[PDB]
Amino acid sequence: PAWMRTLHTTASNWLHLIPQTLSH
Amino acid sequence: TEKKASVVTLPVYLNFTRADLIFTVDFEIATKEDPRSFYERGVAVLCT
Amino acid sequence: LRTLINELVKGILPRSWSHYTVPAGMTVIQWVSDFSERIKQLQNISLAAA
Repeated sequence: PAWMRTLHTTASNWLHLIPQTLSH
Repeated sequence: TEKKASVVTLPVYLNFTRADLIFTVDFEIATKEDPRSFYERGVAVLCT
Repeated sequence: LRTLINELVKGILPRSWSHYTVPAGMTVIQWVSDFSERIKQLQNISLAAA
């Protein structure tokens, strides 16, 4: 499905943009 | 010492919706700025 | 996961994701950028504190 691939790409891009560390 | 007859209290809202007040700031007015005109024109401060 | 995928496909900000108050009618594509900026500031604050 096209929605599946486009959501995969969007979520991968979001993971790249979203920072991955925050120490208490 | 009260106000200075040239001081406006501007609200600081979180965003453009102005549904959440953060705090208030006091600003002096230059020239002949009417505190009344600032109140009527909806002059405010947004966090974003 | 089905609910979250549905929300993402329709472009609606997930309810679980919305934990801090936001202006009404805010889509997820800009929410991601806003949250990224907030996390960057939080990391700067935590690094300064530590």
